Amino acid sequence: HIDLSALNPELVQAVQHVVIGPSSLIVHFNEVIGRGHFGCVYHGTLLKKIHCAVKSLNRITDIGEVSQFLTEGIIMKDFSHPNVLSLLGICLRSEGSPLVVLPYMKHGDLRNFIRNETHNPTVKDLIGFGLQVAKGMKYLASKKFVHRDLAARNCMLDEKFTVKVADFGLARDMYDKEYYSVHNKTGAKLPVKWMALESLQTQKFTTKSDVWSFGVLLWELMTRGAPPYPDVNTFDITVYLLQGRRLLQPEYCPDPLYEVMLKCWHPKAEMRPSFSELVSRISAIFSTF
Ligand SMILES: CC(C)Nc1ccc2nnc([C@@H](C)c3c[nH]c4ncccc34)n2n1
Repeated sequence: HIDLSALNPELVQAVQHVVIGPSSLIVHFNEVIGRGHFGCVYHGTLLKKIHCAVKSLNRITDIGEVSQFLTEGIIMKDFSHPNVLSLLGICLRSEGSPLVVLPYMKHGDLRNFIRNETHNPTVKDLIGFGLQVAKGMKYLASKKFVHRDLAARNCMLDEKFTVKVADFGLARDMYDKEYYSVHNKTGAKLPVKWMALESLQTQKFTTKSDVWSFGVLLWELMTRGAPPYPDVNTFDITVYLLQGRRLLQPEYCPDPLYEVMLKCWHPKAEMRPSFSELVSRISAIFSTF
């Protein structure tokens, strides 16, 4: 039960730009389509009926935490790009934490999509998906927005097979707990096997550490969703990288694309490509297919 009067008025105004009235939203609480730490995701209908995904934040009961989460995520309403998940709105009600309403992604998350044996995406398909992610990240980087959890599990595919960079802003959560570990300097659950070396060392995230994560995402694509470093313990990821060791080239990964991956994992952040450069390089590789 969250009272608006307790929240910062500036934040309230920002939220009121995208409010959805309860009478306009039907949530199917018997139809769970995702599970996060802050709450589940449910099938919903937004009223003319629009199929949507409704993200619950009910596990966040403290007003300080609700305020922080909304403050960090509301900028989402200001983003608009074909490869970035949009916000439909926020449903405020008398009982319960705010519901976040997002576009429904018919084809689910990118990792499960490519792992699906009936799909059997080709190398061209997979590089195409990677190019789409690069374009979405190019946009976010241009807004000076650092994602911090880029991974194949956190991108989604809509009905037209357009890839949306997701799991950020008001949609931020941990949707697969297997890949987050507290074995890091912050003590919080972090995606350590997607993190840049300097993030593991300094606890800081930048666009250049997003580039590192993107390289891991490319590797995930080329392996059709294999888990990275299955043979490296979470205790050992930092030293593994310090020794200069990196993910190995996937069997069906083109040599030039592996070169792109290696560039993304340069130990010096400033030496890694920008997302603009990545779009250019991957577009050329894609075009050979
Ligand atoms: C498979 C699902 C649970 N994974 C993800 C990954 C990232 C992400 N970012 N937002 C969401 C949810 C809120 C979501 C938005 N649209 C959806 N369409 C279908 C299923 C889940 C969502 N996720 N979900």
